[PDB]
Amino acid sequence: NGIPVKLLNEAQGHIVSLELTTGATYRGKLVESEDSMNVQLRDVIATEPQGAVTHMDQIFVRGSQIKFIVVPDLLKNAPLFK
Amino acid sequence: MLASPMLYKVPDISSDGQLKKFRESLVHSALCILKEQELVLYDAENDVIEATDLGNIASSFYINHASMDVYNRELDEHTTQIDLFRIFSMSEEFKYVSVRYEEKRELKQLLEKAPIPIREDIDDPLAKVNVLLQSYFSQLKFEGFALNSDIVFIHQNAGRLLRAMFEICLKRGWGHPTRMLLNLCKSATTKMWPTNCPLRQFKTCPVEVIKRLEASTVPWGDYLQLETPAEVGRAIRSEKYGKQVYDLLKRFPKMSVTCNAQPITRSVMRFNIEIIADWIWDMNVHGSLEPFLLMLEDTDGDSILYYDVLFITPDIVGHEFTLSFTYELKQHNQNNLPPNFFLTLISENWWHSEFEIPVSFNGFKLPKKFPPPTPLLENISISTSELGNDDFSEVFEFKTFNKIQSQVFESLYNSNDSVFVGSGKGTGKTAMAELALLNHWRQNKGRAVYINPSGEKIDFLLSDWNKRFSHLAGGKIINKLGNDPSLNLKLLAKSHVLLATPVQFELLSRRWRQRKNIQSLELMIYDDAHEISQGVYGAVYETLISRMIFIATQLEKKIRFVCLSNCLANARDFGEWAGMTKSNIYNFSPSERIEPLEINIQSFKDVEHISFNFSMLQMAFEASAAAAGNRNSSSVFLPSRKDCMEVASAFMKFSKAIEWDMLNVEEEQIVPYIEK
Amino acid sequence: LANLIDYKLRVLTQDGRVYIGQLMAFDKHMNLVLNECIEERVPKVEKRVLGLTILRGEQILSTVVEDKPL
Amino acid sequence: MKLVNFLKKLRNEQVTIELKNGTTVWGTLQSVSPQMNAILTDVKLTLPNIASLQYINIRGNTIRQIILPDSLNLDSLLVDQKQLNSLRRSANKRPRRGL
Amino acid sequence: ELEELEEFEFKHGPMSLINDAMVTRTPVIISLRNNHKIIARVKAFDRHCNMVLENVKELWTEKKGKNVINRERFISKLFLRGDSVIVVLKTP
Amino acid sequence: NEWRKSAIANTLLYLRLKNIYVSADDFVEEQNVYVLPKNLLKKFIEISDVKIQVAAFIYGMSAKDHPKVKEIKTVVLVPQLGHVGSVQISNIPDIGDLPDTEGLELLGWIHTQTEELKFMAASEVATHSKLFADKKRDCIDISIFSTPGSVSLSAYNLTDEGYQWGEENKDIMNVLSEGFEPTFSTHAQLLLSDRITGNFIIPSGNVWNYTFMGTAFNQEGDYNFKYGIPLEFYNEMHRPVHFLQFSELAGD
RNA sequence: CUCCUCAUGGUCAGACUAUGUAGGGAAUUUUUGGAAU
Repeated sequence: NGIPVKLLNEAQGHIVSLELTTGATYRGKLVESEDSMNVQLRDVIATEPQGAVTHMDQIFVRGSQIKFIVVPDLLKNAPLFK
Repeated sequence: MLASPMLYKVPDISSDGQLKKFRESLVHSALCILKEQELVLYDAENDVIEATDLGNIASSFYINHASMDVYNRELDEHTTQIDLFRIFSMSEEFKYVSVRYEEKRELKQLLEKAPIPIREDIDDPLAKVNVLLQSYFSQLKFEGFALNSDIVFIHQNAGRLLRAMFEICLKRGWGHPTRMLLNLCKSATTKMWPTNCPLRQFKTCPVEVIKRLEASTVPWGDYLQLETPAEVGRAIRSEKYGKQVYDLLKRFPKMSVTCNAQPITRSVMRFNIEIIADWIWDMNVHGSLEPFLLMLEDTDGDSILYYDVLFITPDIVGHEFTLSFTYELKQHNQNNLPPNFFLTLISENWWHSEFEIPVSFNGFKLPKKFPPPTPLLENISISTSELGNDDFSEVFEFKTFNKIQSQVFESLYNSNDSVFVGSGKGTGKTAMAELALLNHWRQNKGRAVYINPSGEKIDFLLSDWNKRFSHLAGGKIINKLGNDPSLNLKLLAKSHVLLATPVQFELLSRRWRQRKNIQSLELMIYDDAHEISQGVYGAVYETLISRMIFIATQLEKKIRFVCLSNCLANARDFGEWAGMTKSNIYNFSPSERIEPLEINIQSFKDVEHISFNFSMLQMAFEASAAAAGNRNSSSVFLPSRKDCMEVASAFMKFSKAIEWDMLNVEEEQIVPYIEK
Repeated sequence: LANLIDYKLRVLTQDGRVYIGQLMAFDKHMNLVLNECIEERVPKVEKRVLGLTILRGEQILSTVVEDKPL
Repeated sequence: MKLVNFLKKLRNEQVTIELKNGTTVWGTLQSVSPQMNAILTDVKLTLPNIASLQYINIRGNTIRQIILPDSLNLDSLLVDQKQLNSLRRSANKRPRRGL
Repeated sequence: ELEELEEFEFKHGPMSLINDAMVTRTPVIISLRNNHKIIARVKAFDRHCNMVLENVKELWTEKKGKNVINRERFISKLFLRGDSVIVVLKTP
Repeated sequence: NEWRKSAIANTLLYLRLKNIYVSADDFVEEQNVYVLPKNLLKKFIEISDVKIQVAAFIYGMSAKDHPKVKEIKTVVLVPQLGHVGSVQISNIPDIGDLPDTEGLELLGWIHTQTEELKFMAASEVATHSKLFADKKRDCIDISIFSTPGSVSLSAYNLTDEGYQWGEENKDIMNVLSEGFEPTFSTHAQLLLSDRITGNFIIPSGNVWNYTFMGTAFNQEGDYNFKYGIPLEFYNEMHRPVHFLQFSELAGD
């Protein structure tokens, strides 16, 4: 498995932000992250490239479609320094 | 000198404006001391120069002449590990080295715990030099950097000097020094001792493991013999890394080596070596190839008999690889011979390879002194007039026979007995075979078997025979045999005379019982019977001979064997087995031939691993230039078509500069011949 | 890529956006984790502080040595 | 066989890599990964006005093509892997030869 | 055995065009995804259609403030990725 | 003492064979006589030490000219730990595996000393008995007296009483050696010739001298053997402890 | 050089780690392109 996959699994239960290949940003609490980067998310606030913002309850996006994630700074401590 | 003769001590002064005699006098002075050091060959009045092996070594490793003669005397047959360092220290390049008072404390600490003892003492610079050498082998970096500067000098020039000493001893043929020196050279190269395990020179082998093996007090052969990886980890008592260690072991050189010696004659002794290489290759660790020095040394390990460097390439590892060489013996060692000679293989790089297999002499009994060939009497008087029918005299396009052919002619052309005609390439064996054939025809016999192993010269000889021999007897059918057993059988019937290689005619004659034509063959010419020595084919050709003799005895048949061959020392025995008599046998020496021929053999260095080198090429061009400037015509032989092309372009380059590119003919004539 | 570890690196994305951050770890897919990562778009103009980010290896074009590690 | 190995041979070579995005790269290959990820040093890079960069690592799939020096010996570099595979793969009458 | 089958399938498949190109040292023209074309000789190939091409002449089409113009350049030693290949044409 | 002075002194050992003489005993065909070559002896002298006793086994067979003559073809150098005037030696070697052994009989053993005796001392006789107790009664011994400038070959035999004495008396036993006295040993017939030559067998580890390897030596224990060239008593292979101590002098 | 697979030697109660004449890194979530304009 990937070390960043391992971190991303640690990120479960936290509030993360996600940018997809389309450019829409989904901020919310990450329920579940599979090995394939498929992520289940809660109470998501979404900002579109046009600037419009919406709210949704439960969202699940495919791994392949995710440009990148931003995860909280708490995890930066360890154990990935090694 | 020209500018100021008396300043630089020219006595000649007014005499010799060009200082011819001054130059020549300096050369004289140089070549005396060089000759004393056996660097070059020189003679005062005749004035001929040539380079020796020691001189070549000094040239290669750029040893000063003083260092050179120091090596010459100080190295000895019995010199040991302690003396080797001393000699190294004595090397003239260290004359400028001297002990220092700030160096002296560390020196004092060293020389107590130094493994290799020192015959000299702290005040003497030589002792400082070889203790620095020891430190270098043992990997000691230093705080006080005066010592460290000196040891840098030793670092850069040490492997050089040691390697030179080793080559010198190898030329001398000394057994005790050469092995230890080879170990030292290896230690300068790889920076370690023998007691430090060879796993150190692997880049990937870890530190804890090598410490553990150093401290474990175990023979190296045992670790090498261990196979099971888990069992290796248990043996090295750390479970971790064991698999890695075993992988690296199979990457360490391991040889199952065998040698079968065998005498060619009493003086010359040939050794057939079987060298197997079990290790697995790596381009990173091993490099391009593996040079391995093969030493043939006596039963003591005192003096070297014979040596060669051999390259083990990636292709050879694991194959069953035979290596052959010859050695001439001594007079006393010839008379009484030892129980065995030692054959030892050492890696120029890898540590503690040390594969020594005894070369077994147990009841090896040498044969008798070589018997001389039958003498050449003085008679020329035999000629084409002696033979009976004058239709056979229009054949040879000459009248008087040769000196060697005149000797054999009486037993050959007159009687019908079994003749060993024998020797020489230049003296026509073709002609003597022709005479034998004529004698055979003369008696109304008609079946003739001419057997030469060289299939291309068979065809030439057929072309010459069919146009002339066949028509004079007037009916006789001369043929060459083809690949088919059926076709060469039908030829065996149709044709009076058959020409074939030993393989062909042995294959056809294998059923003599079933083919009754072969039971009836009256006369045979075995041409070039000296090629029975040649590989398996010679064995085929003696199978054919033996079969024919067995047929003669079994069928009570009178079969005339004419054995044509080259000069052979064991020839008379060979004729004896063929149903011959000492009077019928004629063996001559190679010197008996009628065109005195100088065999000039010239030996060059580092050529064993190559087809030719550039000095060989130059010398060949020089010889060719001598012949071409003379009226003589000359030819050069080469291993391949590729090699011929390379040498051709090379020759053209040599010629274009010098006066002679000459074809001894105009440039406009040659294109009409080569139009194709 | 292991030498680049802990360094400040500049990664160029597939869309042309420029990200800059400390390279803490990678993987086979070249998915990178970037600490204290900020985004620049046009060249400073339109710079944003993202923080700790993963980037996908499918989106990454190239990376260059920006500055020394903290 | 695998051309990526041929790229592995290309260390310390000065090349100009055109990329799928149109970017031009000029630099000395320090190494190429089997992914065809190419790490280079002393690189001038032109995006579709050159930027000079000490080191550049490029993801292999982004590489469009790599233009090699004309001096390169392709005959020698192409034939390796077959020889390596042959190396991985690898009685009385022995001496046809005599005395 | 598996290796044998792969080489054979390669020989009698569509791959035969680039195999034939390497053996005959014949020029082929490659329409790429950049809308550029490469007419060259095939020095080496790969299952991915990675290629070593010699005597490369690449032709492209450019638009300006007037009539469209074709542009072309010579690259003697060119190595090409396998995904940029749209089409490999073999012709006289 | 230690390695330095004796090891440096070892180089001069080739000089000890320039002069070779023995007190010449009457030649008698009644008992078997031995023929020893000049090269094997020389090599053994080279490998040996000026102080410490070095001792190997010696093997050969009877030639067909005289069955009573015994030609020493094969010296066999064995695992041992030597002292001044005494030595510890392993068992009788099992050499059947090697070639050039077709019924090679066990002739005896050879050793070095510095004292000129007409008899075998306690440390020697006891060792002899321990080697050959129930195995071969009539085997012989070669005691080489060595001093700078010349060496001397003193051959000896043994009767059945000495074996009993060695069986009973192993450690110390100086008084029972004194009572043992000169008489039991009988001067065996030995010759030195350049008309024949011989070879060495050595252990598989190629370290015969266990002087500084104290843990590895075993007085009764099995070892593989091979033909080869033996090393010096003080040689790099025999002195591994010194290199770890030499680099350990500077440390790290 | 990297990841996986496999093999392996070890350790722990499948995981981890060193090594490997090993296999591999083009058919949906990454490296053989849906990009091009």
